[PDB]
Amino acid sequence: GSAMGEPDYEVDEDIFRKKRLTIMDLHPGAGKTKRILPSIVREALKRRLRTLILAPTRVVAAEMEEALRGLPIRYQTPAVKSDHTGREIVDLMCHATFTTRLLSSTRVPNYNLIVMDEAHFTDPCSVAARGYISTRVEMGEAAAIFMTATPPGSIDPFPQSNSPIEDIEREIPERSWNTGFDWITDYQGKTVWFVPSIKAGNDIANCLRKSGKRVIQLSRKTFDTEYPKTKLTDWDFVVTTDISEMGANFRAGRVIDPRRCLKPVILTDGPERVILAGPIPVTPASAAQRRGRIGRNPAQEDDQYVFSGDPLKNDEDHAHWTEAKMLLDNIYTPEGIIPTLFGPEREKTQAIDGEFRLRGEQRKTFVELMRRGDLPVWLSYKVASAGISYKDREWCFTGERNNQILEENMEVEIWTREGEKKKLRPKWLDARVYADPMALKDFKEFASGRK
RNA sequence: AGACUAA
Ligand SMILES: Nc1ncnc2c1ncn2[C@@H]1O[C@H](COP(=O)(O)OP(=O)(O)O)[C@@H](O)[C@H]1O
Ligand code: VO4
Ligand SMILES: [Mn+2]
Repeated sequence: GSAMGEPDYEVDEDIFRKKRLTIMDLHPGAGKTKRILPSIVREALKRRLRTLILAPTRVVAAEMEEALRGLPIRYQTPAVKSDHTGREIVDLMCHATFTTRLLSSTRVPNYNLIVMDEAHFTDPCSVAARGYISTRVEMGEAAAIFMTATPPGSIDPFPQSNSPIEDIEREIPERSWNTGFDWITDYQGKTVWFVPSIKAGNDIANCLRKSGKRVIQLSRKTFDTEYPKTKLTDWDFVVTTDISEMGANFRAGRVIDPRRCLKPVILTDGPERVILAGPIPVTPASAAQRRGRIGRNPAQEDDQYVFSGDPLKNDEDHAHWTEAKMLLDNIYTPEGIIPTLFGPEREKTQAIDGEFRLRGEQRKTFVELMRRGDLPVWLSYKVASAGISYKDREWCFTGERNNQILEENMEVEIWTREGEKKKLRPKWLDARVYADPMALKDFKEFASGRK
């Protein structure tokens, strides 16, 4: 037993059994990361199990570190700076870090136990990592624990919370506003506002600042500096991307959730390409997770969740399902077996097994294009599978006329490393490298030979 | 778009 806050002294023997995969689907705020996880880690340490803990984002990693503080854990994330003795048997890293490791030259430790927090995360690297882990368990090589308040098949956006939540539907602004949304700024407590993009976040945060509001912006780009400010400091608004969707303990009073996102989609209407579709409704799991950032405190009884619109359950056209298979078809167990996807996530797209398997140098290029090139999975796969090497940028210029990239209505031109001026006209189109202007600048650098 | 940055 335990009291609130402290880890249970009793841990089920059942969960460490090779061949066992445990899904702990407790409601948000139940204590999965900060009470249950420490109990498992302590017990795995006593059993001398080679253990891996996986967080979706640096936010969840930072929450884990607070709960696991004092235990011999090797943190493999820039969210946590720590003395690594080298003799730790517990590793902690992000989901995508682990998939990256699985795809790279270096060998992953043969973990006896794997704990994945937020095991519903639909990031393609996360789905791929789940495929590998469930294959290790089936092979009797590991035991695994998948922790998630919203496991695959979840459709309720309003699950159980520690404290009552007032759910309110109102219109929520997507951009700056000058009038009409007084309810946003008249509110007394602390607000977490989810935004579909960093750009949209900048706009909104700007707008609240000129209303005398103390605003912390949170994203991949501002995490290191801004996250501790949400902990140790007092603030009015956190304007945040999905970096904060899971795990975060903001101690806030209100969530604002427009329930919108931009989604990458692979088109098959003609030549295959990726577009950024939307804004479209988030999935019920995301709406549930975002709402779950409040009503976490039993002593604080009038938390608010202000939302707009219904969520959308169907995400079969999202690129991540295909991209997860592209990654997984190129990961191998030490026995030589290619993993299959985690059970519940099979047949999300109708993809022939092993149809994304790349040969030799092609697999190395694929990885290079993602890790060094910063290119999406799909584009990286298209380039790699065509037999192009990482440094060969000719594909960026040899597409059909319809592939010409435009910026401010002008045909984008590239000056190459050799001083050639070429029109940017890639053989494969992925809107993720050209839609946002900063993404396009990066892709111009890539096409130039400067990455 | 968002997330990841390890060995
Ligand atoms: N640093 C902290 N100080 C005080 N209370 C906290 C802190 N972090 C989390 N809590 C509380 O402890 C409970 C468990 O949190 P957590 O383990 O993150 O839940 P879960 O991961 O299952 O959503 C939550 O209700 C939260 O309000
Ligand atoms: O189950 V949670 O750590 O996303 O509140
Ligand atoms: Mn958690």
